[PDB]
Amino acid sequence: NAMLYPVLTQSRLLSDLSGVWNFKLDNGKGFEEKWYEKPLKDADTMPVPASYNDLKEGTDFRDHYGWVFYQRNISVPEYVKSQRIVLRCAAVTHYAMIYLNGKLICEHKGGFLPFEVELNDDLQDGDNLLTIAVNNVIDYTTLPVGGKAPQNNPNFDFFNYCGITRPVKIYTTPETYINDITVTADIDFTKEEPSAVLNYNVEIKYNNITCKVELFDEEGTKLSETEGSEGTFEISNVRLWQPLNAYLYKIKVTAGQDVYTLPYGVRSVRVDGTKFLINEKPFYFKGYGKHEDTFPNGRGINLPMNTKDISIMKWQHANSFRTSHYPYSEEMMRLCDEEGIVVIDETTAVGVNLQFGGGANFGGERIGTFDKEHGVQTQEHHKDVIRDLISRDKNHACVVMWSIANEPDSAAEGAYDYFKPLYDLARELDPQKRPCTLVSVQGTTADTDCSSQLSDVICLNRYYGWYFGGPDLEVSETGLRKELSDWGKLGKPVMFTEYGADTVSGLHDTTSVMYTEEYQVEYYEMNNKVFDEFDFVVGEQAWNFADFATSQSLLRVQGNKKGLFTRDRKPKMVAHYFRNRWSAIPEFGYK
Amino acid sequence: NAMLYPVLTQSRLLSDLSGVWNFKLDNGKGFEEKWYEKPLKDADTMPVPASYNDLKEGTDFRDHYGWVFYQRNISVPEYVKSQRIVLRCAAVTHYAMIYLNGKLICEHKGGFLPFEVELNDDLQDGDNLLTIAVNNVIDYTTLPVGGKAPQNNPNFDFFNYCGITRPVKIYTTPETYINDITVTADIDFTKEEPSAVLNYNVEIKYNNITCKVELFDEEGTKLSETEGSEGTFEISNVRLWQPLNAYLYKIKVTAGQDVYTLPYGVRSVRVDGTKFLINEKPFYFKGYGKHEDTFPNGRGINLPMNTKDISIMKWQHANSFRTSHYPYSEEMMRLCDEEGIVVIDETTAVGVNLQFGGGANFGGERIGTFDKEHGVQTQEHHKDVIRDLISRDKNHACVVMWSIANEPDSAAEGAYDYFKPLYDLARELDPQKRPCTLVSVQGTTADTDCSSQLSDVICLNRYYGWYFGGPDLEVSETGLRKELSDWGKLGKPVMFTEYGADTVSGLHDTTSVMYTEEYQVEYYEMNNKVFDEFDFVVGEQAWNFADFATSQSLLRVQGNKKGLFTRDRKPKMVAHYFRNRWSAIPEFGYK
Ligand SMILES: Cc1cc(Nc2ncc(Cl)c(N)n2)c(OC(C)C)cc1C1CCN([C@@H]2O[C@H](C(=O)O)[C@@H](O)[C@H](O)[C@H]2O)CC1
Ligand SMILES: Cc1cc(Nc2ncc(Cl)c(N)n2)c(OC(C)C)cc1C1CCN([C@@H]2O[C@H](C(=O)O)[C@@H](O)[C@H](O)[C@H]2O)CC1
Repeated sequence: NAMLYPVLTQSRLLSDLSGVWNFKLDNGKGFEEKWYEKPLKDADTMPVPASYNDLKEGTDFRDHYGWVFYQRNISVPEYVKSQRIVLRCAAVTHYAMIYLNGKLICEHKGGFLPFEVELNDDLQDGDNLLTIAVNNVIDYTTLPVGGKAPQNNPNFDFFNYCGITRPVKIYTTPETYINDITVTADIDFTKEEPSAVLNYNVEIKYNNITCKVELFDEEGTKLSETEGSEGTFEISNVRLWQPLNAYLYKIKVTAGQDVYTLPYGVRSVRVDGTKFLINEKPFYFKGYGKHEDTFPNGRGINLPMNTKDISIMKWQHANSFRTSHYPYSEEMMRLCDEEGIVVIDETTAVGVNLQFGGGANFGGERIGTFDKEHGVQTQEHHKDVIRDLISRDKNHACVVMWSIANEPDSAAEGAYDYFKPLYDLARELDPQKRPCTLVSVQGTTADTDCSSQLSDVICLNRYYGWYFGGPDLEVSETGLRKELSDWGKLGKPVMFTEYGADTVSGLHDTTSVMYTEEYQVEYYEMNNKVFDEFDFVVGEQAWNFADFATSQSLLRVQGNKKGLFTRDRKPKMVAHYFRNRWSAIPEFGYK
Repeated sequence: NAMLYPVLTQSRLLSDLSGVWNFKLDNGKGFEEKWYEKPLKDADTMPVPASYNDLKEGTDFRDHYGWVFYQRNISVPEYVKSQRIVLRCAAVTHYAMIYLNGKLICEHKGGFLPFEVELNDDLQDGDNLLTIAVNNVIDYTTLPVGGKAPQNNPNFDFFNYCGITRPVKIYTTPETYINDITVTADIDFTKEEPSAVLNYNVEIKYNNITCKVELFDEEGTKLSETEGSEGTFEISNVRLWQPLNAYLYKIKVTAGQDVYTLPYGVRSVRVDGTKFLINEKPFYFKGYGKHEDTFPNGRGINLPMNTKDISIMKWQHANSFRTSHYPYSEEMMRLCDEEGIVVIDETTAVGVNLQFGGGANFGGERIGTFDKEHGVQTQEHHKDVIRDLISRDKNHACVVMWSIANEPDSAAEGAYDYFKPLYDLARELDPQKRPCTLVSVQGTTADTDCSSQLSDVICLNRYYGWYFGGPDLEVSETGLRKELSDWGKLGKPVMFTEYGADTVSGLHDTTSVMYTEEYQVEYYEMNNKVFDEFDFVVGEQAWNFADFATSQSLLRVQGNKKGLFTRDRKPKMVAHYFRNRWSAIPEFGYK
């Protein structure tokens, strides 16, 4: 349930298992021949962390269907068995099965969230045979959703990168440990010098022991102390965490023979009318929808590209993005804390719409998305994911909002009844009672979108001037203004979380045509002109930040080319257009 | 002196320090204000491992001159202070100064080789302030060499990527530990089923204790045992490590309360006449000169790209490369062991030639390279580097040769006397008495090159058809045949370690011109035609494997575009040409 980011501490170690592991593709007979017990014969090499799909040649590898086997030797000195020994998987994509010496010791469904397992019982003095098996199959029971029509069929527009996506490490704790930590903030904005009070709450598991919780500022000075599993601080004249201007207090929580620190930023999130308020000021989202996508790591974690992406944002004068379409690495989340970037944390819930791909049929009847017997089997797991996500990222001052799903069939029979339990579960599990949304596919209207009722903020993905209307930007404008005007009638805040136009870097014309850099700039001029007409529009997020990989098809020119930047982060012409527009537009008070 | 690759073992831990550190650029007043004692004020973020030059925007960052400061908190639990606690720096570029709490505890000159420091004495229960400062200045006393004409002036054709290039980890050992391990092999090739005997030799530092050394095969079976600091095995019907067909025995060396394993491949390297023999067969080098260069890591380690590079080689039917122009990561070296790739391990000794850049002058007299007062001050350090390199990579069955320097002024007054001490030091420190070379700049002839005497193999970097003769490939051919014919008269083996032609991916013509993909293919046709005429040519290595970054100048179209592949590893047309040529050409017996 609870998952704190493993770091180095006086009481806990951190042994990164990253490196070149042994690796074999399953042929079917894999589990039969109990490969997890023996070391893999005729093996292959494969770095961890990383998606495996692009690190070898040939379609047989990129396009593989099913299971892969990672192996490796691990060994701990007996002098460390005094502590409890846990194996944390930052993320395995999609389904993981972890053996040790040949004995299944764990299982996890869910390809983008961490999960751990205790090792004490199964550790065997000497070198041990660690085998993690990974499965890439997606169907109507996975999140993201795999379609219908031996090969996967992603019901989503990005490539099915699989393998050990994020790092596999080992850490330890004294057998009575800190397990969760929760921290909230009530900020008093009436004062001339605003001050605030932090509510904490530590959870443990000989659980009776002293509970020290000290508070430092970013320089390192100590400022307060308190005792108890729950407690309080009264930071006066507090330094508010702000977008593009972060401040991180530190929180050293001593308890028994265990210490853990947690950066924390003080800020307030509140909707009010047509105004998305951060620290009781009216925000405007400037930014993009992103992917964890790079060459050749695939979806694998890339701490260098994370910092380079953030550099480019601060260069472009952006302030937000959205973890389309799955939670990002803990490391990227921590970085947004230090760097001051507003994030829209979003679940793996993409592809629950079921009209894509010309749809699937049953008895000559086209299935509806939320059909009880033939449609998405994903609410059980969709709920697990809301739980794991918020348990992980609850404390991140950068997360100002939750995205329950991306482009679900939210205007359909069965939709409201699928999402209500999920929103409720989100607004009840988030200690900071943060706004909740979902990203509405093209086609929905204010009248028909089950998001008009459940959502604190309306998030549209619209393509007026690309799929709908292009190349006639004038007509497309009238379309966008008409629909946008309608959404105004809800009185809620509206933002675009996705708009864009495929552009192959290099293609130009003085009089533009689709796919050229000139057309891409003109498309954003038209859209943005209309955005600026309506004071309830509180955010623009382009799709996408950068070119990224997709399953092949006629519509996809060697991937999705809707990026403002090429896949190696080099600016298309539109990147300068946006950088100039965002420069003349503030974080606060644009309305 | 001795540096074994830190791994996970029953007796030793491995705590990778990689992550986002604190980071500030020096302004001059850095050391004055003793920033290493306090935590950095107004800091910045920076992933480690990685060059910092490309991870922020603006020339002030990319082009910075001088010092940078990395900071970070480290903390060990007192229950681990029983063992000795060492901080290993895989590589800092160029000069590192390591503080702890404010007390200089280490220093290293040398930007591409590992170096460690014991922490027990300076560790202070609690969180500690680890500050590594890094310096990028190059001049006549550094390897590589920095030129003359506040900015660096690389006397080499690649970008001055600096910062913490390879990972910083922490490992431990029992206070009497294994420190080095050496292993050689005499192979008996007379038998029908060749067998061999391995000579080992362990070094330690209560040094009196038992010495167990067990031998396993790759599957994991144990095959032998022996006791003693020195000893022997008699692997019968042995499995010879071969190029593109690796086999790795494992060697578990128990000694006191310490275990360490070391993969090892059995093979023989021997020159004989005009024939470079691996396992007493006549090899032909197929491959390229490489860089540790990727976006945006710079020179920083990239285990995903390492595996992807090796995939591409096996796709192209290559078998070798050369660590131009500095030693690569230990991880890449280990990988070549498992993958079966022949490496030419090479020192940081590039830019000792001093005729580049129009040269530097003194009293109206142009300085010669090896002038005793005004020229290269680098033999002291050049010798350290030969030592560190061979102490690190001595056991790697993939290293079949040593490159002392790249394009030194080897036909000049003073040259022979500079290199003789260095070769000798190389042929005496390498337990396997492996061939030694240096890469000869254009201009040298057999008669004039001090490499004709010192070197077991002649390695030419020639550009007939690019800088010299291009665009007239016919004339250039006559030039190449004439010079090449000459080198034949030494009776030694000759190989080209560098040839190539800048090619901007995308530029084409039916009737080619320079910089097009068609010209690049034609240039290699001409060169290779002449190579194939001479049976003493035993290797072709293209320059370069992939496009890489350089200091700016008119001659460098957004970097060095001589790659067979673009900087993101995508094939230029020549890559298919080579893949087809190398397919019809074996590892052995091409002559
Ligand atoms: C092109 C299309 C059309 C329709 N409608 C429709 N199609 C064909 C015909 Cl003949 C017809 N009459 N109508 C449509 O809705 C129907 C099918 C339910 C959906 C969408 C795409 C699905 C994915 N998106 C979002 O934008 C990104 C991108 O496309 O680049 C994705 O990468 C990203 O995940 C995603 O967030 C945009 C629309
Ligand atoms: C172009 C040149 C010319 C001369 N000679 C000369 N220049 C101008 C004039 Cl007017 C003149 N009459 N003669 C020369 O030798 C003299 C200067 C000592 C050296 C070289 C380059 C130095 C670097 N190399 C190697 O190839 C790679 C690459 O160039 O791409 C590098 O990246 C790589 O490090 C390196 O291994 C090739 C030659």
